[PDB]
Amino acid sequence: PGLEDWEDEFDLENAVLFEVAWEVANKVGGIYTVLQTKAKVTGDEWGDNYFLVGPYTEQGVRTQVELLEAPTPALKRTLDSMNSKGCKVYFGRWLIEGGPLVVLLDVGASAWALERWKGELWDTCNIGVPWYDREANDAVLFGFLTTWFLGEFLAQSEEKPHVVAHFHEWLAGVGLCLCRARRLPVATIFTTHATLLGRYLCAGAVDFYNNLENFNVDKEAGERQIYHRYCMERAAAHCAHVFTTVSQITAIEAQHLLKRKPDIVTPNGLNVKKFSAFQNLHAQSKARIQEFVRGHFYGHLDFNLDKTLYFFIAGRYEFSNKGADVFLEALARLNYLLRVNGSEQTVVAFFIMPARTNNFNVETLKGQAVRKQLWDTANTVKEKFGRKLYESLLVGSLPDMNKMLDKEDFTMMKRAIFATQRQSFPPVCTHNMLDDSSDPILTTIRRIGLFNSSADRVKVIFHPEFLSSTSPLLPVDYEEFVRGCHLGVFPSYYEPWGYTPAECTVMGIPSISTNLSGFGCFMEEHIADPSAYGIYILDRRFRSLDDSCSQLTSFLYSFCQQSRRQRIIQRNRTERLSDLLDWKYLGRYYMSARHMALSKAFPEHFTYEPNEADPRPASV
Amino acid sequence: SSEERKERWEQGQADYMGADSFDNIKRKLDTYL
Ligand SMILES: O=P(O)(O)OC[C@@H]1O[C@@H](O)[C@H](O)[C@H](O)[C@H]1O
Repeated sequence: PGLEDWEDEFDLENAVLFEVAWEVANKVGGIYTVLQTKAKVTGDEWGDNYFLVGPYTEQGVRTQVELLEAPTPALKRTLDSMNSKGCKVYFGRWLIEGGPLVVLLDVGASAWALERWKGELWDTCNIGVPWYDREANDAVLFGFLTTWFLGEFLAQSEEKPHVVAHFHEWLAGVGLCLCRARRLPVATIFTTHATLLGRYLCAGAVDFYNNLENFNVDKEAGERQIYHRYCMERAAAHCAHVFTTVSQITAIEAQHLLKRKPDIVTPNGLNVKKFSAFQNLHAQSKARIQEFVRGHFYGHLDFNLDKTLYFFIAGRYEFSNKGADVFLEALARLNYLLRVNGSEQTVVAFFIMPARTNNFNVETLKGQAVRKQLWDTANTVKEKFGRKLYESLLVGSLPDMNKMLDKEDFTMMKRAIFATQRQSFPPVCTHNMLDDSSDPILTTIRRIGLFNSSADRVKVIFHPEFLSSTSPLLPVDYEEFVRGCHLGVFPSYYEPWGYTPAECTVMGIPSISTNLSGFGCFMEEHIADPSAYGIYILDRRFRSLDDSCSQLTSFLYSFCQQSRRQRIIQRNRTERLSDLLDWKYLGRYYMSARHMALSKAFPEHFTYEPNEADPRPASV
Repeated sequence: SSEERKERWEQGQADYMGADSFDNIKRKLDTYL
């Protein structure tokens, strides 16, 4: 389909690009995966002219960085001068899929120059940094060393090439500000993945999404003592040849907060080849989740397991940001509706959110051991029955069915039966809370009244611990378990881009998101009639909370009323949707951003035609 | 004025209604572009 070499035929000649980011070869956040995935295609387009600028960490260099010698004499002399001037910079490869060249800068080896660098920064842009941040000083040092390295590289080259600088986050924006300050012949691109004040204002302040035009950012930066971070972020955003954002919602957020409309939007992608390794895997995962729910619900298995649906929500433990309260309230409403209608369907909800636990509870382990004992007894009895039937059937005689069970088989069956006796109800959580009184999820469940009762048609399972293949009760990784679920509900409120819903959708599981996330807006914009492809968008921007909850309840009820053939068709449609989120297509927006940057920086040599051409209308 | 404003910068008391507002940084920065 649409490859990188479609329509951007451009004279690249002697051009070098720097992918400056604070997290390269240092796993801190989530856009680490974005850089790791984009590196392969970007380097394939760029050949050997792709560099990454980032801080040095002993752990990172020990685990995934292989030190090497730089291939050009210019890098040799720049590194020699850089080490001989009182700093400490190393060179090597990044041990990832693409294997790009990396320069690592040790911010701890330049503490002597912070006093003069702060003064120069203030004399250049009137930016001050308080002494107690311990993070902004690191950003300032990283920017100073980055701009000094760029200046030395351009100055010491016999022939000056076209250098492109690309920064990603406000810990690196000081470098962009300084390189623009010193009038270096460089093309600067600034891309933001999350507004700094967005996270601060969403928590505490109410109706942050209904008051964008009524926010005078200066004060809100003032009272929180994050004024200087916003100052450098906004300054770096302003003095950029090309300004870029990751999603539309963040685009409006930056426009109303950073006071600059982003020129191009660049969604985050991923490599679909590794995830693709498609119904056998889902069937196996569903069967083993059936095994798990049989283990947990021993002694209360009064509902058909062929008409049960599995819902799940995952991510970091943010009750409000992920909208778990909305999901719980809508689950209660759906339980009420199903109980009224007298339906045979059952909904089992999973909640994978980290919490502060110590160990498992006795009930879950007891149930799992009981299930294992029942399975073993059934296997032993069925093996004996099969052997007896085979031997009695070779002699051409009908099996006398009343004599295939003897004393010890009855003893084992009886032991199993008394093992499956229980008077209480299955627990709603599989661990022991250390803050059970202050837990919001459990408090909400208690308020809405879901205790896995016999009459309840909706079951709630809370699994705080990270999902691992070595777990005593769920020995499975995140990917395989997600593959088997029926639907993924993410009623998020504030999220610049949804990594988890993207992973769910690329997997081929129908998902529910909001118009309030980058993924939701991307899907809504790039396809028509999204409901047919297994994606349901919750309108949260132009609606109240009760409206958002009723709509989500209606979506869930509509999903629960679908027949098996309808579910199969919807699942096939969502299967044939993974290629929209791969870097093979999403990498073109970054390339267009680069072309804009070169056109702005060197209009004499480069000229760009503003082509914004780039699709899935319908299937029924 | 200059030195005392610089001090208020490191100790972090910014008069963001007036001289320490981002507008001054804007009019200083816009000359370089
Ligand atoms: O016979 P083909 O045209 O090669 O198609 C065979 C395809 O191989 C793999 O891609 C998957 O197993 C597909 O589910 C299957 O349809």
